[PDB]
Order: sequence, then structure tokens, then C-alpha cells
Amino acid sequence: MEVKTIKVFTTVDNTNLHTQLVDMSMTYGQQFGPTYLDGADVTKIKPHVNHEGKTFFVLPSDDTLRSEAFEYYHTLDESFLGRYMSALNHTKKWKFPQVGGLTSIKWADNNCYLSSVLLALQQLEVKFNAPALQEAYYRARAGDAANFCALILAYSNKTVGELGDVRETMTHLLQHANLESAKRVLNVVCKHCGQKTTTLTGVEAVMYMGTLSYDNLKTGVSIPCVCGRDATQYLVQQESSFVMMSAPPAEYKLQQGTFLCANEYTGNYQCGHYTHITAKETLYRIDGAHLTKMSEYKGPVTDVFYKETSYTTTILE
Ligand code: NA
Ligand code: NA
Ligand code: NA
Ligand code: NA
Ligand code: NA
Ligand SMILES: [Zn+2]
Repeated sequence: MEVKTIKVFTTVDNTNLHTQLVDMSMTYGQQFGPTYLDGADVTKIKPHVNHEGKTFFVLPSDDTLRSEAFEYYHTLDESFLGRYMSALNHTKKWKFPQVGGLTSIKWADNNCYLSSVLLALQQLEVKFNAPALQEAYYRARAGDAANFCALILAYSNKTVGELGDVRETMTHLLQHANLESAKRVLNVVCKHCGQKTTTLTGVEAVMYMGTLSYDNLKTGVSIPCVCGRDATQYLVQQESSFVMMSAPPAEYKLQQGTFLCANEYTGNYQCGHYTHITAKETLYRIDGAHLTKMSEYKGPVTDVFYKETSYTTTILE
């Protein structure tokens, strides 16, 4: 007798494993729909005896599987799982060296922006509400980051090799972060329209676009008003474990002890390369696999991260 059937497990979350008896005369596709083995699309291949007892990813095809997928990924986007697997097939071959005490990514497939994201996340006090992200994030911190990178790609709607952006990626990722108690209060004054207090929460409480300087947001920054004038606003109150300050790329000085980490961007509207700036015993520039220690830094910066707990203004009235 030749082996005609094998037992395997199918899953959408790598946690709930569903026993299957597989017919070796049919493709995985014919039995399960689109099917993946460690990210590789095996929809078109027939089973092998060596597949016995292995775990295969499938698409959610009934209410139970859809529920398991939503519970794990916190999205109902039907294309997500396939995009995640497509990315994973490539990110499993990336290398994740320890550089300046953090898990970085050797350069591959235009992944500089993702390396800068990964490096930043390891320094923020953040957690993810989506179990897929939180579990992968834990493993990434230790050097096992292939899965986390594939997820970031999928959550970002980026494919492997696609040119990316740190701020855009952070916007997508932070939608799944623990930011429900993040709060920002801004005092806004227009000379024509008058005064108002704006309260922002969640992602909008921690991301700002217009200045790299947390000090400037505290003391006053120009902001367009609906009337066509430039109004001024400053930070009254901040409750979050960090803030991310962004601005169109320009030369900026970074001083150890005055920020947590940052993204350098060498380039312009067309093209650019993203490197990570942090500090340990001195300033560190981490460009994939490559470290440069620095005693000072003035360079082209687009995003600066700062630690926070709770801040209240000392500006009166
Ligand atoms: Na995961
Ligand atoms: Na901010
Ligand atoms: Na202030
Ligand atoms: Na960064
Ligand atoms: Na990097
Ligand atoms: Zn106005």
C-alpha cells in the first residue's frame, strides 16, 4: 500500500489548529482553497508524506475561521491574510542583525523605512491590541522579526520591494496600538476667529506634522486657520508614553539626552533612504546592518520621537 492520506493542521492565527485529513491525489487548493506553508503558496502543489503533522495557513472560509482571523488580526479586509503570507515568504529570508543594541534589518527589497520603523518601535513604550502584532513584536525584539515585518507590510498595504515611508507606516500601525488613553490638549488662537481648545485622542494625540521639535509644540507653533490666516497653537496637556514629531525633510540638529530616537531621510520628493538615529553611550546612526557612532548630528530629519508620561503647560491664562 502507498500512503493515500495524511493528517495536517490548518489555521488562520497559528493558535487554533484545525485537524484535516488530506487526500494526496488532490492539490491543497482543491481541498482548502488558497493554502500556504511557512508563507509559500502551496495552492497548486499536491501533498507529500513529509507534510504530515505540519501546519498550513488557509483563508477564512466560514464564520468560525472569520472570527478567529478577526480576533487575531483585528481587520476584516479579506485580502489581508494573502498579502501577509506573500510578504512572509520574502521576509523569512531577511537578516536581522543586532546593531547598537537593537534588532535592525540588513538592507533588502527597499526595506530601509521598515528597519527604521522596527528600530523605533523597540524604544517606545507601546503595545498592540491585535494579538498578531503583539506576539510578533515580542519575537522581533529578540531578533526573530520576519513575521513582524510581514505583518507591518500587510497592515501598511505595502508589498515586499515597494518604496515606503516611516510616517505613513507608523500611521497604519498605530491604529492597532494601545492608544485609547492617549490625550492631547491644544490651545489655538486666531487673531480673527478667536480662541479654542482642541482635544485629540489616540493616534491623533501622539502624531504631529509641522515641526520636529517637541519644545516648539510646547511654546507655540504656526498652524493654518480655516479663514486663511496663520493661527498659533501650543500644547496644554499631553498624556501618552511617547510623542512622534514629523516635518518635511530639513537639516536638524539632534542632541543626546533631548530626544528618544529619530528618522533621517536622505532624499527628496522622488526618492530617499531612511536611517535610524538613537543614543546609548553616544549618538548612534543605524543604517540596516551598519552602525556609525557620532558626537554630534546635524542632518536631514523627518521624524523625531520623544518619551512622555504626563505633561502640563506652565503658560498662564
Ligand atoms: Na503573530
Ligand atoms: Na506628536
Ligand atoms: Na506648553
Ligand atoms: Na526611526
Ligand atoms: Na536602519
Ligand atoms: Zn481664523
